[PDB]
Order: sequence, then structure tokens, then C-alpha cells
Amino acid sequence: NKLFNIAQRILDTNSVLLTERGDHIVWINNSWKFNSEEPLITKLILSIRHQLPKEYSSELLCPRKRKTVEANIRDMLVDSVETDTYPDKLPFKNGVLDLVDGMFYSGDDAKKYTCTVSTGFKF
Amino acid sequence: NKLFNIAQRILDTNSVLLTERGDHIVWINNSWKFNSEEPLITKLILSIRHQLPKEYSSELLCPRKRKTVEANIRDMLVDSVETDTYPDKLPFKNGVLDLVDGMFYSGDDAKKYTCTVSTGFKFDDTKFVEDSPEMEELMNIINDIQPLTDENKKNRELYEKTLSSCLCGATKGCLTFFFGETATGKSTTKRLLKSAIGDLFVETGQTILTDVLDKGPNPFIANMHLKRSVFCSELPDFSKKIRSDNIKKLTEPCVIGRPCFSNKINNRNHATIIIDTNYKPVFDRIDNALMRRIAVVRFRTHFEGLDGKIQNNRYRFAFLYLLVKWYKKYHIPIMKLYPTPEEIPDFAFYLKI
Amino acid sequence: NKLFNIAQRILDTNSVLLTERGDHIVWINNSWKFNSEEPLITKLILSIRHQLPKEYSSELLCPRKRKTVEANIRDMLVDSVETDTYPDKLPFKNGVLDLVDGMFYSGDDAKKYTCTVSTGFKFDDTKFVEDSPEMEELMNIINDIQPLTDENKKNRELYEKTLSSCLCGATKGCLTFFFGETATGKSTTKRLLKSAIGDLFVETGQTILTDVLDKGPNPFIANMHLKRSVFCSELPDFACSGSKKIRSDNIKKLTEPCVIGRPCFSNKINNRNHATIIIDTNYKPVFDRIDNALMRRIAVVRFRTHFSQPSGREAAENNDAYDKVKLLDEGLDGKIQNNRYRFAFLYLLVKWYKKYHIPIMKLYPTPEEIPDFAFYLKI
Amino acid sequence: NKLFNIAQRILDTNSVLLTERGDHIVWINNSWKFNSEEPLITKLILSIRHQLPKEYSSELLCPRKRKTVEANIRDMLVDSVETDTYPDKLPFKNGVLDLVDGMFYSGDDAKKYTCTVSTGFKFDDTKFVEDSPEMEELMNIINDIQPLTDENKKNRELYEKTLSSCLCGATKGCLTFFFGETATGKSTTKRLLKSAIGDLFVETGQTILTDVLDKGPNPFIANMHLKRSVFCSELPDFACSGSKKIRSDNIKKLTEPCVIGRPCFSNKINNRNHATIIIDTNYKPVFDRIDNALMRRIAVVRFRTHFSQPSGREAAENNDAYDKVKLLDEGLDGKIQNNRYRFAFLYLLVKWYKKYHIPIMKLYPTPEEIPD
Amino acid sequence: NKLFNIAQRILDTNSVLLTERGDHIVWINNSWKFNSEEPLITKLILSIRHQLPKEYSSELLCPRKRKTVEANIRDMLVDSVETDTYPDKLPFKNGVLDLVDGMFYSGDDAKKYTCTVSTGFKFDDTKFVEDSPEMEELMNIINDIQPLTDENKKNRELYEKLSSCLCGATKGCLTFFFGETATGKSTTKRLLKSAIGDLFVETGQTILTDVLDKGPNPFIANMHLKRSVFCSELPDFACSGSKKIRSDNIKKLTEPCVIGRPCFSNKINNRNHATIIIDTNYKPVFDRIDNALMRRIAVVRFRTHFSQPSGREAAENNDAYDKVKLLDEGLDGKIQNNRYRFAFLYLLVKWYKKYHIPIMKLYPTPEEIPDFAFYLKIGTLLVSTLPLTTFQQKISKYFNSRLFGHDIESFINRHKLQYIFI
Amino acid sequence: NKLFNIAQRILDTNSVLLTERGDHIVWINNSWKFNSEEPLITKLILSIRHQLPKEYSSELLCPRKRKTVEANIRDMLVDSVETDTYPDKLPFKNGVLDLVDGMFYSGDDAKKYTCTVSTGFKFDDTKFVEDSPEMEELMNIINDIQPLTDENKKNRELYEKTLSSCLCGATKGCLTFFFGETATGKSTTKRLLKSAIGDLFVETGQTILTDFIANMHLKRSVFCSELPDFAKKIRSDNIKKLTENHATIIIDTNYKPVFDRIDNALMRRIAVVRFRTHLDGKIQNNRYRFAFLYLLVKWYKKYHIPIM
DNA sequence: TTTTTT
Ligand SMILES: Nc1ncnc2c1ncn2[C@@H]1O[C@H](COP(=O)(O)OP(=O)(O)NP(=O)(O)O)[C@@H](O)[C@H]1O
Ligand SMILES: Nc1ncnc2c1ncn2[C@@H]1O[C@H](COP(=O)(O)OP(=O)(O)NP(=O)(O)O)[C@@H](O)[C@H]1O
Ligand SMILES: [Mg+2]
Ligand SMILES: [Mg+2]
Ligand SMILES: [Mg+2]
Repeated sequence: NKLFNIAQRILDTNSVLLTERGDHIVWINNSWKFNSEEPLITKLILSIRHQLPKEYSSELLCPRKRKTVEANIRDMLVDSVETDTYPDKLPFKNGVLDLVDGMFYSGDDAKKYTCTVSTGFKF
Repeated sequence: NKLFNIAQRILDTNSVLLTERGDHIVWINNSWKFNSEEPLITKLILSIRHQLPKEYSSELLCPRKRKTVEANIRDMLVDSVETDTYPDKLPFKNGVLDLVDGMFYSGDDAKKYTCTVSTGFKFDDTKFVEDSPEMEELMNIINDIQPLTDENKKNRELYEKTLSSCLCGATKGCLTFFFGETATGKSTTKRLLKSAIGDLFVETGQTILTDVLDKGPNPFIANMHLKRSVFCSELPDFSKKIRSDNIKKLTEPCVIGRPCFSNKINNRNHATIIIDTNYKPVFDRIDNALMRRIAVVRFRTHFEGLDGKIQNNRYRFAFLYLLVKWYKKYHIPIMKLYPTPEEIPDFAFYLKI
Repeated sequence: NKLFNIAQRILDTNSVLLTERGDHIVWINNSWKFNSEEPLITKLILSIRHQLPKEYSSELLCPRKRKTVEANIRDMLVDSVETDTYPDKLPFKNGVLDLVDGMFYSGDDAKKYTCTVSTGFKFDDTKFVEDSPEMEELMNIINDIQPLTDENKKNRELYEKTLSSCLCGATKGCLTFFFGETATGKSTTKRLLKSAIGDLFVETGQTILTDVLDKGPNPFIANMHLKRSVFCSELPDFACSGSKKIRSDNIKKLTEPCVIGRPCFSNKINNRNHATIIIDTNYKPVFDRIDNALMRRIAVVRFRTHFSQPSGREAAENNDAYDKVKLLDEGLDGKIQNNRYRFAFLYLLVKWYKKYHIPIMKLYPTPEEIPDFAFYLKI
Repeated sequence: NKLFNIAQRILDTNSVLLTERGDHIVWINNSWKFNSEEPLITKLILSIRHQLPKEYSSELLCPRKRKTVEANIRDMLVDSVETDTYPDKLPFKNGVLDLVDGMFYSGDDAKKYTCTVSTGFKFDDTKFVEDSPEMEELMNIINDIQPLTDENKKNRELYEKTLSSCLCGATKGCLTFFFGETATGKSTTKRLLKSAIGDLFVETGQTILTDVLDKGPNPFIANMHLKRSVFCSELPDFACSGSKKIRSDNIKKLTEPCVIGRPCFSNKINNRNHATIIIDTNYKPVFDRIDNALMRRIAVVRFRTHFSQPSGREAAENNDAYDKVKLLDEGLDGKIQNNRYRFAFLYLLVKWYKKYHIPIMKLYPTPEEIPD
Repeated sequence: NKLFNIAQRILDTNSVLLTERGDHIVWINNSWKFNSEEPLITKLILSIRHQLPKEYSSELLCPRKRKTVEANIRDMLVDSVETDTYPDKLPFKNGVLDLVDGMFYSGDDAKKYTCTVSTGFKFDDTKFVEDSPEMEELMNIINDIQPLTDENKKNRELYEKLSSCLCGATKGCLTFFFGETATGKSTTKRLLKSAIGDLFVETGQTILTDVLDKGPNPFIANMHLKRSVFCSELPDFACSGSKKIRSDNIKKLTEPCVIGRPCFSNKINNRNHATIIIDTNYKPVFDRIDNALMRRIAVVRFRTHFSQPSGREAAENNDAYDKVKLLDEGLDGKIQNNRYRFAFLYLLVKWYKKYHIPIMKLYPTPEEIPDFAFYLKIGTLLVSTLPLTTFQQKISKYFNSRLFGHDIESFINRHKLQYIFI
Repeated sequence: NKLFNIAQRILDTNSVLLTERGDHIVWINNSWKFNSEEPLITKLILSIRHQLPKEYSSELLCPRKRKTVEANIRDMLVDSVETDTYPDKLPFKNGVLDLVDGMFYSGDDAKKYTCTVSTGFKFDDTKFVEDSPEMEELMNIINDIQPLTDENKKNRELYEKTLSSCLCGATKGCLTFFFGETATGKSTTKRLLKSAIGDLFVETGQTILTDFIANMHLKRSVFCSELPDFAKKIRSDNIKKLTENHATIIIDTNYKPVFDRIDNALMRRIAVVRFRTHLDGKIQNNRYRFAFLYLLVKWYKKYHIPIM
């Protein structure tokens, strides 16, 4: 119940996505990472506990409960999404510059463009 | 007790099935999905909790109890079932299209047909009408590749029949040859067909035509399982020969071949095989059995919008309407592909002598 | 204690057996079944809970206690048993048919025959009847493919005997060639047999005929274990084409009771051979070497009736590879694919079994129909 | 404490042993059983509970508490044992037969001989008799296959000696070829031997002759470990058509006490050779290289009696590959499959074993019967 | 707390050690043992419980508690120790024998030498006596195999210098026991296997003809810390058309470390202490001849035939034998019964004492390999104007090309000329 | 959470670091151990017990709680760090040598330099001295293998400049062909260098260029040898990636080098050092080791300073 | 993971 509520609150931030190949991508440190190379979902669960209310933060300091929240999260993800399809973009290490206005969206808006490759310098 | 009751109630909806090939299939999001690397049964248990009483639903929130329910369900499935047994049904990502009536089913009506494959895209019921300028404009590329003259009636009818055959989930007794020059309409037809049926389409090379099917892994033949159309696109200028035994083996309902690291050697053949040829083919051996399995569609109409509009999936639900119409036209009541052994120069002498 | 009592009661019913292959076989839904990667003991424990006292049945609703009962059961099984030792029993999904007499056993009577293979479908007593509208059509089809004339008597008898040998769980001493020209009905027979016997039928590639059978993993040989019918199709023109000849040693290895070959990721190299091997062809076979041993293991059945379309009716009556020309039926493959003549053909096969398996059924060679054997026949 | 006492009492009966190959063997049902996929130690713990006091037997009905006893036992076994060191003992499911005495041992008498292999069936003392209705049939069949004539005297003795080598658990320095024309009884002898000795018999492929033996995993050579009989069949005439020669070095590695080769997913590369290797052939073998070392390891037994149907009776009388023509029997094949002549053939093998162990038994080559 | 105290007390006994590879070696039954598929630490914990207070021994009867102590012990082992650093110590199942001196150590006196391998059998003092009929029979057998004559003096000495199978150090040469059939080459192998037991290993021919990689190679991984490696049989490299011996494997089998790991293991490095002996009826043929390869090959020849009475005439009329004797059919069974194990061990120790003067090393014999004949003459004739035709006629003026034709053909063509005659 | 508080204080020591390879490095026994098997974080947790409050130390005696702390620590490491950054440091198996400065940062002052590859042997300063016989025992050697005489001046400068180059933790983009004949002393160089940098020195064959690349990471020197005359070839498409790699690639030959195809860009990445002046048991006995170490350090504050 | 496959 409480852990399911915590998993539901995390699921509302769209920080974890499922790809068609059969893997998960996690939005941590302002970048879309990949699983199958060290588990990153529990790292995200531990790093997001500040946004959750106070009674939902002390529960996430327990490694076993974080695994329960992870198991809950992996069950609510049923629809797959594609990665890096938008042809007019230029990712950077603070966001993704657009290709028409010259605008450079960062942070919350940069999460919409699910990109795994990048230029390599700040902006 | 209570978890066993939940598992029994879930099993009554027939949402989990055991297959002949040895896999589990689950009905999630208007599709049948295979249990091979992800825990789909627990996902189904979590999703289906809204069709349960208020006392059985507040208990499926615990991941530990969902595993118990899954374990109970796994012991209840003892008898396997057969899938993909409806040749006149077209599956999508959201339901099944009936090629006879034209009706579309999306939910509990779609799960009655156990289709494990799909086109890979969503169906649009608003552009599948007849009207609208899109369809009226699509009668300008087809009518240009194959004109509507009196000298081209038989060839165009054969072309339409061959294109219609890609909608049927059944075994075809002939392999078709698209014979023509460059930029004559063959690639446009290939791209339109790929857009219209999506993931039910496959491109191969020459390993299935010139080589031997057995004796080792053949990943390009086990990939043709339950797929409705296969294109042999890039023919080298014939080098290895056609090896008529291979084309004979590609006609039977069952095809022998195994993937890498696998022991399964049987595949179901529902594919319309079309070979794009620019030069006269040469066969290892020509006999009456080879004559009975070859058809030729010839492109003899020499010709930048028609390069990205097709790639943008613009003619996706317009070409599909034409395919359904031609499907209806050529089922009277059984559609059968017939050979044309006179349209091959190599078969000229063998007919008389 | 209580769970041990449940396990002991389950063991007394002899519903779990250990075979001399490492497998555990269970008796669920009137059939012996096993799965290497999906152990079925807990499924049997769940299914058998209605033959126990009501206090012992509730405890079996817990998945964790079923595992305990399974662990107790696995420690009770020490000795192995031999399976598939009755050649005159045809196993179905819901019972066993006795080919000697004709009765169907659908309970503990079918349990004593430890058959680990089956047709895959249930047996229907209302269609294994003989007189039916479907059976009359089957007689017409079979009579068209193999007419009952005086010049086709021996060929028709060999055809019937080869077809009826597919119901027997025993090692056969010959490989048969269904030889004929195009559109002579030698695939209709194959489809009819596949409909009749179901999962007791298998198709394999030509590599079992032309390649070495034990150079690494060979899934095309390990899939013939306990199968009663193996089909090969469309060998190439060995003469007017550059093709690999058959190999006389493979033919001799495909006749022995035990065949050597292993699957991928497996250490088991022995397979039981219970199969009738049929190769359907448009050309006569060509071998590496001809000797008396090879000429003793091969039989040939001829197909000489052409099923054509009105256009080719005149061209067919002139060709000398055909003895009769009949109009093609375009709605026949669909009827076979829907298993319309499944039980009529099963009844026909059982009747032929009765005719030919008295007292002992044994396949015999037909060396006179092979041109490659001509020279050795001259002397 | 209490489970430790149970484990200590179990280990005092010497019912569990650890072998030099790092493997666990358990004495169950009058047999030394071994399997790495079965829970044999817990099986023994469950089966041996009747020898324990009543306060301990009821403690062993829990699967969880049998695993504790199994762990306690596993921590107690440090030393290793040799096993399979008696060549004059034939093991069965329910005991061991003494080939030099003829006496069957059961219980703790068979436990002394640590045999980890067996025929796979139970020994019946009412059929191991020299006077049966089946013995006359078996002698008739064998005398038909190998006649007792003056012209056939060394061949028959070599046949008997080779067949009786399959009872000895020792390394043998010769390979034998059963050579003959079609329908001469070469497979009937193989089937009779397989019925007689059961699981001590193995059939393998020709890849152990014409290929390398230790390049990657090779179950075809790894399954011959501690087997007393290996059969190969259908040599593909390495003379006329395109073919691969046998390999002279492969023959020499098959006569060594140890054979190098490993199974799948296994680190064990040594196999102990106790096998008589027999190859059924219609043509004489052809080798890539001929050497004096190869000549010392080859023996040939010839089959020259034809079993034919009456229709083919006339044609067999003109073939020089045959010395006698006899009527074929179609019930023989099915009767052999039903293990009708199991114990009669076993008695014959033991009787010949006593005949050919004149102190020691040594297989000898026949170099004169090879065209090469 | 209490289990941590038990682990700490067990650690102070120095009965568990960690090696550089990462192995855990335990001191049990007066021997150092390591095994990745055997619970050795819990075995030691169960065995050592009698050296602990009474209140601590009761805690060690529970297998669940022994695993906690094992985990605690595994967490305190942070430093690696070097093992098998004494070449002149022969470990048995119950102690260590000093080869240079002859004293047998038992208990804590053998624990000082961290010998992690063993013969597998106990050392017997009453059989290491040199005064027994078994010794006379063994000496007769050895003298039959390798006669003590003047013409065999240099070959018998190389045969004796077998005694290298006792040294726990890297050997820089590979030896071929080359001979005709029935010459005693397998009898020596069986005697050595009986004498040294588990320090002897037999592998396949793929270590000489295949490529050594990082993949799972049990045939290489099973040679770790072994003092004798035998490879039996070698095909004829000309008439059979088989794979030749790769020259790069000869270099890698001489280095102190070899690359190869078992299945389901990450131990990629193996320590090389082995004498490599190959039993042959044919002399080796290599795919690439060079000066480094010719420095690592030695050949011992067997020229005594043991034959049955029928075959004595042909044996005496053969140029591959110098002596013909009668075969003994009971010797093979006696050797398998470990009858000459300790007599042969004593003989090997006596030979070991002879060839340490004070350092023993193996010398190659390049003149016994026909494959090396061309390179020796070129090396001793040439030293690294001069027309090609002049060089051709000068080099063919003395040598005959009836056998060395392709050799000079390849040397002139492939190896193109700053070369001056001596 | 007591265990989370314990894991907080262990991360405020920088004893566990995450690498871009996907693994962890642990500072245990005064060495940045980097292992993909065996539990190192639990070993560190048990060892760091004494630097923790009294109530926090009793909790770490349970393996079950140590594993929980390990899981907590592994869930808090999100950002990777790079190892082996400083180029002027010599990792010895006691610590780190600060080349351009003179002092050995012995045991704990060498944790900021996250070096993962060492010379494999200990280092001292009593024998690493600025004088004493061993300094002159090889003066004759280093002066007769390579003299100067104002005619072999630049040759010797390059000789003992590319020698000192095998002390730099930065890419040496140059392939100096050690020309000369036999017995000129290029094997004395070979044995003096194996006795200077230990496992930081690697040997190879002709295959590196004529046609041993995986195990060249942080390798500070390669000394390909035993080469036959080419007149395969140098395969000129190799130097493009060969010099693109923390090693000074030294090729010593007894013959003339012939490249596959010389262009206007090929003769800009090749150096040469000639030996126009054409021990063992004592040179392999590590008699100098630290003396040759000083010789290299001496040549380091030379030409390579302030840039090479 | 090893085998299988290259
Ligand atoms: N008794 C029958 N009456 C009418 N049509 C029939 C009959 N038997 C078979 N056919 C049809 O005849 C056609 C040819 O039969 P088929 O089994 O394919 O012969 P085939 O020899 O295998 N052809 P091929 O593989 O090229 O040699 C098929 O369309 C069958 O449905
Ligand atoms: N000193 C001996 N006295 C009597 N018999 C002996 C003696 N040494 C060896 N033998 C026997 O002689 C036979 C041949 O010896 P063996 O060890 O097989 O030589 P081999 O070289 O390995 N044979 P091969 O593999 O063909 O070259 C065996 O039966 C030995 O037991
Ligand atoms: Mg057909
Ligand atoms: Mg036979
Ligand atoms: Mg030998």
C-alpha cells in the first residue's frame, strides 16, 4: 500500500521508460542511461526521495524496501517507447538544442527528447 | 485459499495461454505477448485487479502475493493451444481487421483470434473509408506503373492478385518474378507494400535461393515464420544458379531450417515470395515441376515527391483499402496463384520438346 | 508428517515415474507427459487433490507446501523404468488405442502402457466408425491416386503396406521412395498421413541422407527419437546437375534400432529409431557406392496418375510418365488442412494394419525399379 | 546437535563416499549409485531412516531438515576413495557376481567391491542355469552364426574370446573388426551382447575414429568412461568413393588406459578405458598410414554364413563370400529384443571367460587378414 | 560477536590463506588443499572445533552458523601470500620430503613449506629402503629398457636426467620419447605415474597444434602446479597430412606462466612447473623453424624390443632395434598394483641427487631432428658484389640437391644478400 | 536509519570509487584494488570498523548487516571518476613517486593519485641516492654504449631523452627506431629498463607493425625486438593508430627499415637513434634498479621539462 | 555460462 503509493508517485515523473528491445532507461544526472550495465532503478529511487513527502523518505533508506518499490515499478511499465527518433535535435550536456528556432531546451523539456548520444560539451 | 481464489478467477478470463511451441502468451494491451524474457504474468495480474472485488484487489498491490498468484496460475495450465489459425484476419497493435466484412475488433472481441504477430503499428479507422482525396490521388501511381489498357489487362490482373496475396495467412503454391528495368515501378511497389503491412514484410538476399536450406543455422529462413510476404530484392547478374530444388522447397507449408543455438527445425510458411529480377534467370535444372511454380509480372512502363511521401507512411491506409478491395475481387471463393510458363524465355524450348 | 503422508499417498498411485533418461514423467489428463525445463510434479499435485481426504486437499492450495510435497516425492524415487515397449499400442492425448483388437483405453487401463509420445489430439469414437460420407470421399481420393487395376496390384499393395507401417512402434528395415512426376498426388498422401497421426510424424532435411550424422550437434537427427514416421522431400537431379550423391553408409545407419546424434548443449548421443522413412521424389536416387547391403534396404512406390486443369488435359494424355489423367480438385488441400479425413484415414490405416501385420509385418526391397542397381542386377 | 548426531551415525555406516574425481556415491538398494543431477544424499537419508532409533526417524520426514543433515555429512567427507579396482567382478542392480568363483554376492558382501557401474537390471539366479529350453535355441543360433568346423576353428575361438572380453574390467590393447557380407549375423551378435550386459554396453559414432578426440567438448568419446564394450558400425568404405581415411594415431590413443576428452560443461578430461571396441564392417578398413605399431592393435573376425529367404536361396549358392546358406527366421529379431536369451548368453559368456583366462587373458592381432 | 570471536580465533591459527590468484588454501589432515568446487573452509571449521573452548564447539555443530563464520573469515583475508616457493620439497599426503637432505617432516614442520599440491598417497618409511627384491626387479627392468653400454652412455644419462619430475621449478625444454613399437616408452610413463601419483598429468595434443586463447581450456588449466605432463602419440606429419606443431606454443609452454581457464572459472593464469614429455613413433615436424625453437627440443631414443617368441627373427632382422628380449605379460598388472612405486621413487631421488651439480638444467639436442638439419648447416656456413648466380653455384658446388633441393629453393627465393661464406 | 548513517560515513572517506568501465575500486591495504570478483567493499567495511564510533562498530561484526551497508553504498554512487590522470607520477608497490619534485609520498598521501598499475616492487630512498659507486658503475656503460664526442652529441641526447620518456603518463606520439648493429648495447638498454619500471615495461614482436594491443593500457614502454629484415613491411597504415596509448614505442633492429608506402606525412612521426659504437647475471640481479631510476629522474627534469 | 558458430 504505502510502497505501492511511493512507486506510483515515482511513476508520475516519467523517469523510467521501457524500450522495445527489452531494457529500461532511467533519467538520472540529467541523462538517459541504460540498464544491463549495473542496476540504475534503485539508484533513482534513492535519489528521488527528497521530492517525496517526509513520511515517504524514511522508508526509502531501507535497501529491501527499495527493491519492493522497484518490483512495483517494473510491473506498471507495459507500453514500450522508441529512442532517438526526432531528426531535428542536437543534444548537449545540459539539454538538447533545437534545429529550427535555435532554441536550447534544458532539463524538464530535454527529457522529452529521449536521446542516448550527445555532442560532449556544456552550453 | 484467498490467493488461490484470485488465481482461479483470473484463469477464468482466458488471458494466459500455453502454446504448442512451449511458450506462454498473455493478453495485454489488445495484443498477445510472449513470455520469454520479461515477467508478463505479474504485469497482467497487476493490470487486471480492476475487474475484481474490492477485497481481492487491495491484495494484489504486494509484489510477493502477485508471485504466489502467478505460481498458482502456472500449475493450472496443462493443455496447450494452437495459434494463428485464421487466414482471413489481419492483426495490428490494437486489434484484428476482418478481410471479409471489413469490420474492426479491438478488445475482448479481438482476443478470440489468437494472433501472435502484427503489423507493428496502430490502425486508423478514419482513413479506411473509400472517399477523401488521398485515395483518389493514389489512383495515379498504380495506374502509371501498370496502365489500364486492353493489352495490359492480364498482366495487371496478375499484378493485383500477387499484391492481394500478401494479406492471406496461408501457403502459396507459386513464387512471383517482378521483371523489369530500373526505376520502372518495382521499388515503389515494394515500398508501398512495406508501408501497408509493416512488420509482416521481409527483405532477403540470395542465401535462401542459391544456397542450401539445411546443413547449419539459417537465421534468414526461421525469420520467415508466420510472415505474409518476402522480397528477394538485390539479384546479382547471373555466379551461383537458381537451384530449382530450393524454390520447390519454398512452396511446401512447412519449411525445414533452424536458427543459431536452436533445436527447432520446422517453420510455418505463409509468405508470398516475390523476386525482383532485372536479367533473365538461369536454372540449374528445368523440369515440369519447376514450370508449375513460377509466375512472371513484367514492368514495361518507363518513367521527387514520390520518394519521401511513401517513406512518411502517407499511403498507408489508402493502399490497404486497395489491397482489401482486390482481396475481395479475387476470392471467388478460393484464391489460387497460377503459373505462367510462357512468359519465361528459358522455358520456350522445354515446352515443345 | 502430514505433508509426508500426502506425498506417500500420491506415490502409491504410481503417477510419477523416473525414466532411464533423467526425465520425470507424470500422469495428467490420461496421458504421460514430461518437460525438461518445466517440471510437472507440482501440476500433478494440484490436479490430484480431489482424490484425497478434504483435510489433505486444502493444504495443497499453498504453492509453498506443494513444493515441499514435491521435494518429498523426489526423494522417494530411486529406481528407473523403461518406457515405450509396446509396438502395437497407438497413444492419443486422452488414451491408448489397441491396434491388435481395436478397443480404446481411457483410464488406468491406458496407464500401464508407458507411452511418452502421442498424436497430440483426442480420440473420437463417433468418427472411427467406417461408414460415413467423409469415408466415401476418401475411398475415391485413394482410388484415384492408386487405382485398383491388375497392372497396379503389387504397387498398390506396397503403398498400403508402407502407409500402414507408420502406426507401429518398431524399427523398420527399409527406406521407401515415393517416386513420380509432378502433380501425381504424392504430397496429398503426405498431408493425409500427417493429419491422421499428428505429432507422431516429423519432417527433416536432406542432410540426414547426404552428410555425416555425428560431426557436432545434429538437431535433424535427435528430433527423430521415438517418431513413427519421417519424411524427406525433393532430392535434386543428381545426374543433370552438380549435386552431392546420397551416401550408402547413411542409409545403413538409418536402419539400425539406435541412431547416433546429439542436440545442441546436450551430452546424449543415442536415439531410438521407430520411424518409417519416406522420401518423395521426381527423380530416381543416386548413391556413392552400390553393394548388396544397400540393395537390401530400399523400396520404391510409383505414382502415375496426373491431376490437371482443362488446359493441360491434352498435353498430359500424350506424356508417357502418366497412365491416367483426372481433373484437379482445387478445394481439396483445404479439406485436408481442416482434418476432414483424419479419422476415416485412421480407420483405413488400422484396417491395412490388420491386413498386413499378420503374423509379422516386414518391409521388403524392390531392387528392380532402380536404374543405378542395373549393372549389379546383370550378373 | 540432534541432526549432527543423525549425520554422524549415518556416516558411520560408510554409505556415502567421495571419489578421486570429486564425486559422491551412495549405497542404496544394494548398489553404489552416482548422479550429479539427482539429490542422492538426501535420498539415502530418507531411505536409511529405518535403521535409526524412533526419535531420529521421525525427525527425517522434513525435507528442510534432511538438507541440514546432508550439509553436515558433506562437511565430514575429506578423504577420497579409488573405486572400480576389481576386474573380475560383474556388477548388477542387486549385487555383484564373481567371475572367478561363480557366486553372487548381495548386501554388505557386494558393498566391499566399490563398483559405480552396473548392467542396469536385476540378477536372476533361476535363469543362470546351464539347462533351459532357451539354451538349446541359443546354442543353435550361435552354431549357425559361427560353425564348429575344422576350417573354422581359429575364427570361432577369436569370436568367443572377443565376446568374453566384454566381462573384464581392464584395458585391452586390440581393436576388433566384425567383417562380412550382408545378412551374416553381425548385428544379431551385437544385439545379443547388448541384451546380456545391458548398461555396460555403449554404441558410439565413427567420429571417434576419423576425427580428433580432444578439440572442444566431445561426448562421443566422453561417454565411454568405465564402459566394458564400445560398438561402432557401418564403416563408409574408405577405398573407392570420396572418403576420409581412418587415422593411425586415433587407433593408438584408443588402446591406452586413459583417453583424453571431455563432455559438455565439464572440466574432466581423463576417461578410464575398460572397453572392448568392435566395429561392424562390410569392407576391410583403410588407414591413412600403415605402421608396425598399427599392425599390433588390429584383429579381424569374419562372418561367412548367409541367412536368406527361399526366393534368394539360389543366388546365395553362387556367391563366394558365403560358406553356408541357412533359412532366415523372422521371429528371432523380436525375441532378442524381449531379452529372451539374456541369462543364457550371460552363462555362455561366463563359461567362455573361464575357458580363455589361462592365468591371464591377452588379445592378439591378426595382421594377415588385412590387405594393407 | 561470538561467531566473530570464533572466526578471529580460527584466523589466529594460520590454517586459512589467500593466494595471488585468489584461491583459498586450508590446512587439513597435515596438507594444504584448495578446491573451488568443495566447501573446504567449512570442512576446516568443523574439523578444528576441538581446539576451541567447550562453549564455542557447540556453536559449530550447526551448518548455518558455520557459514557465518566462513563469511567472517573471508572478510578478514586481505593479504595474499606466495605459495610453492621451494623447488626441493616433495609433498605427500601426510608430510613433505626434503630431497637435498632426506628428512621427512610431519605436522607443523611440514606446514612451514606451503606446498599446495600432493602425490595423493602417504609416504612409507619401511618401503623407502633400497634393500628389497622389488628394487632388484626394478633395476633389471630399467637396465632392459635402457642398457648400460658405452654407445648408450650419453642417451641413458639424458633418460635419467625423469628425475626432473621431482623439481618444483620451470623447465626450459620439451622432451620427446621417440622409438619404434614395443620399446618400453609406455612402461616408463606408467612407472612415473605410479611413483609420483597426482603430480603427474596427461593432456591432449591440442596444446601443441591449436591456438591458446582466453577461452575455457581445461587441457591447459589442468596443468597448474604439475611437475610432469605427458602427451601420448603423434601423427605422421607427411603421409597423413595432419596439422603441424605450432612454434609459438613451444615458446609459451616454456614460460613460467601459461594462459588458460577452466569452465565456470576466471583463473586465467597457471604456474608452470612441468616436465613435458611426448611419446612418439615419429619425430616432430614444425610449421616454422627458427633459432629459438632449436634451443628447446630434446630427444631420447628407445631401441630395445620386447617381443613374443614367434616374432624374434623379424625383431633381430630390424635396423630400428639394438637388442631383442622376451615380453613379460605380468609386468603390466604388477605396475598397475603400485608394486614398484617406492622403489622407483627411491631411484628417482638417487638420480636427482646426481644431476644437481649444484644446479640442474636441460640441454636441447638439435642434431637428432631431421627437420632442423638445414638450419644448422646454414648457421655454421653463412655469416649475416656477390651475384645471385655466383652464390647459387657456390652453394650448390659442394652440397647435393637430391634431398636439400626445396630447402635451398625456399632459402634463396623467400629469404632474400648480405651473407659471406666462412 | 542506523545502517544508512553508517554507510554515509564510509562514503565521506573516498575509499570506494566508481569507474566508467562499470566496476568499483576500493582503497584497501594502501592500494587502489580494482577487482570484478570477490567482495572488496565488505572487506573495506570490516577494515574501516575502527575509524567509526563505538556503537557503529559493533553493528559491522554481522556479515548480514555488512551486506546491507554494501547495498546502501552501491546505491549512492552515481557518478564515475577517471583513474591515472597525473602524468608525472611513478606508481611503486609502496606508494607514489613525485618525479618533478623529489619526494616519495609514502603510504596515505598517495590516495589522491588513483593509480591502478604499479611497478610491482617496493621503493626506498637510502639506495635511491644522489651518489655512491653504483652511480659511477654504469657511467662507463652509458658512455660507451653511447658516447658524445660532439659528433654523437645529438644522437646521445635523443638516446637518453627517449629513455627518460618512459616515465611519462601521457601519450608519447613518436616511434624512435633504435638503429645500430649487434653488441652495440641496445640489449643493455633492454635489461636496464626491465630493471627500472618493472611490470610497466612490456615486450612484443614484429606483429605490432608488420601486420599485444589489448594489454597495452597504461603500459609506459614497449620495446619490440627480434625483427627480421623487411627488404612484409612497416604497413604504413599502422603508425596512424600506433602513435594515436601511454607508451614510448621503441623499435630496435639490426637491418634497414622499409615502410609499406612513404608519403609527405609519414616522415613526421618517426624518430631515429643510431648506435655507431658497435653484466648478465648482475644486470638481471637488479644491482642498480634504484640507481637507473635516479638516472631516469635526472634526465626527466631535463628536456621533458617543462614540456616534451 | 558454456556451446555454438565463425
Ligand atoms: N484424388 C484427387 N482428385 C483431385 N485432385 C487431387 C487428388 N489428389 C490430389 N489432387 C490435387 O492435385 C494437385 C497435385 O497434387 P500433389 O500432391 O501436389 O502432387 P505432387 O506430386 O506432390 N506435385 P509435385 O511435388 O510437383 O510432384 C493438388 O492441388 C491436389 O490437391
Ligand atoms: N623390461 C621388460 N621386460 C619385459 N617386458 C617388458 C619390459 N618393459 C616393457 N615390457 C613389456 O613390453 C610390452 C611393450 O612395451 P610398451 O611399453 O608397450 O612399449 P611401447 O613403445 O609404448 N609400445 P608402442 O606404443 O607400440 O611404441 C608391454 O607389454 C610391456 O609390459
Ligand atoms: Mg509435392
Ligand atoms: Mg547389420
Ligand atoms: Mg606406448
